[PDB]
Amino acid sequence: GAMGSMERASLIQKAKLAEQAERYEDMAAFMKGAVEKGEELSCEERNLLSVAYKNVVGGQRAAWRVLSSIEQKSNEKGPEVREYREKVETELQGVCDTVLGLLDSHLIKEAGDAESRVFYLKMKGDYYRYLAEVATGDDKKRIIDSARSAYQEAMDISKKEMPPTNPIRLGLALNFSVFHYEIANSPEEAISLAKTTFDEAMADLHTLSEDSYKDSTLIMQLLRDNLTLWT
Amino acid sequence: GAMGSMERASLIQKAKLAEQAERYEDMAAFMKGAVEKGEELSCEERNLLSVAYKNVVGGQRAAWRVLSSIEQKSNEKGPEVREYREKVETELQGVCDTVLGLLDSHLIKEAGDAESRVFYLKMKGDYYRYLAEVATGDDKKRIIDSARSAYQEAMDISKKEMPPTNPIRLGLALNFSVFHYEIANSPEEAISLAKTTFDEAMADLHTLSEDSYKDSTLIMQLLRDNLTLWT
Amino acid sequence: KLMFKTEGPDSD
Amino acid sequence: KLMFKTEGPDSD
Ligand SMILES: COc1cccc2cc(C(=N)N)sc12
Ligand SMILES: COc1cccc2cc(C(=N)N)sc12
Ligand SMILES: [Cl-]
Ligand SMILES: [Cl-]
Ligand SMILES: [Mg+2]
Ligand SMILES: [Mg+2]
Ligand SMILES: [Mg+2]
Ligand SMILES: [Mg+2]
Repeated sequence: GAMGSMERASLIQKAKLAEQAERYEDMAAFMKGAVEKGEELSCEERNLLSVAYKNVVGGQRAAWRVLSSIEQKSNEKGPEVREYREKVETELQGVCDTVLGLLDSHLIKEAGDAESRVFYLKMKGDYYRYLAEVATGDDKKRIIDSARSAYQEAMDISKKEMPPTNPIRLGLALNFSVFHYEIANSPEEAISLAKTTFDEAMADLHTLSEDSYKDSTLIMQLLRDNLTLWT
Repeated sequence: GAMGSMERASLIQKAKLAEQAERYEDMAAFMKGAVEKGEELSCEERNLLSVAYKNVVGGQRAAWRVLSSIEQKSNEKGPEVREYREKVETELQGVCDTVLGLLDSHLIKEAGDAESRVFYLKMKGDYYRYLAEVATGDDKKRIIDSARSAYQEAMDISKKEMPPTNPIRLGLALNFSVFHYEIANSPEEAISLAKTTFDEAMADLHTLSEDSYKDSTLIMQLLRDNLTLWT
Repeated sequence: KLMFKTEGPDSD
Repeated sequence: KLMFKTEGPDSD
C-alpha cells in the first residue's frame, strides 16, 4: 500500500486534517493505511475510519441514484447512460469491497470488546447493505443475507453486553430497521424494531449523565423520524 | 488518454450526466477527452469544460485554505500539516497545469471568434490566478504576470468586439478586478474596473431582451457585491 | 429516492 | 479567508 511508509500516528493525524478539509477520499486512504499497520483501533480511530468511508460511499450512492433514475426514465439515447451508471456502480462496489476487506483482514477477528466488535459488525452489515442497494444479479439474495447475518450477530452481542441507550447499539438498531424496511421488504419488522428500540432506550435515559443523554436522544430522534414516515 | 477510445458525442453526453450526478472529477475527465479529439468546442461545450474544472479546483482551493490556516496557526506537531498541505497544493497545481495545457494545446490558437477567444483567455487568467494563490517561490511574480497578460488580452478583445453587457465580458471584468484586488495588490485598480464595468453595462441594458437582461444583471450583481465589500 | 434515516454522516 | 465574488460555480 502507498501508505506503507508513513507512521501510524502520522496517518491518523492526517486523517483528522483531511476531515477538517472535507477531503474524505484522502481521509479514507489514510485510515486504510492506519488499519493496515495491523494494530487494533481505538474508539476515536474506529469512528475516523467509519466517517471517512461513509462520506466516500455516500457521494457514490447519491450519484448512483441520480443515474439509475435517468436510466429508468430512458427505458433511444444509446448505451451511455447504462455505461456511466455501471462505471459509478463498479466504483461504489470497489469501496464496499475495500471496507469489507479491512473488516475481514483482520479488524473483526481481533475485536473482543462489545464496543469494538458491535461497531465492526454493524459496519459489515452497512456495506453489504450498500452492495444490496445496487444488486440485481443472482448474488442479490446472498448479499442481502450477508448483511442480515452481520447485523444479527451485532444485535445479539449488543443486547447482551450494552445498555439499551448505548449509542452504538442504537445506531445499529436504526440501520438494521432500515435494512428490514427497504432491503428485506419487511416493513413490519422494521417498525417493530424501531419502536422497541426507542421505548427501551426511553426507559433507560434516567441512568445517564447530561452528555450521555444528549448522545442517546440524538439517535432516538432518528428512530422517531423513520417511525413517523413509516406509520 | 483513457478517453481516447470513446466517441466525442458520448464524452459530452457523459459530461452532462456527471454534472447531474455532481461527479465533477468525472465531468472534467470527460471534457478533457472531448477537447483532445482536436475539434473546436461549441458554446455549450466550452461551458461544460469550465464548470467541470471550476468545481474540481474549487474543492482543492477550499481544502488548501483550511490546511494553510492550520499550518499558519501551528507556526510543535511535526511535519504532517506541511506535508499534507503540500500534497493538496501539488494536486491543485496539477489540475491548473492540466487546464492550461488544454488551452495551450490547442484551444486558444484555434479560437477566432470573440466569444470563444475571450472565454479561453479568461480561463487562462483564472487558472494562473489559482496558481498564484498558492505560489511562494521565485516563480510567483512570473505566475502573476502570466495571469495579468491573459486577462489583459481577453479584456482588449472584449472591449473591441463585445457589447458592455455581454456576460462573458462581464465575468472577465469581475475576475480581473478580483485579480487586481488580492493578487496584484491593486485595490484601487480593482474598484475602478468594477465600477466602470458596472456603469457601462447599466447604460447598455436598454438594448437587451428580458432573458439577456437577466443574464447580464446576474453578473452585474456580483460586481456590486464586491464593490460593497471594497468600499 | 426517499432515503430513510441511518447512522452517521448524511453524505448521500 | 474572505473570498470575493468571481464568475461561475462558487465551488470553494
Ligand atoms: C470517541 O470518538 C468518537 C466517538 C463518536 C463519534 C466520533 C466522531 C469523530 C470524528 N468525526 N472525528 S471521533 C468520535
Ligand atoms: C450555451 O450554454 C451555456 C451558456 C452559459 C452557461 C452554461 C452552463 C452550462 C452547464 N452548466 N451545463 S451550459 C451553458
Ligand atoms: Cl463511462
Ligand atoms: Cl501527505
Ligand atoms: Mg454492475
Ligand atoms: Mg401491520
Ligand atoms: Mg509546493
Ligand atoms: Mg483611493
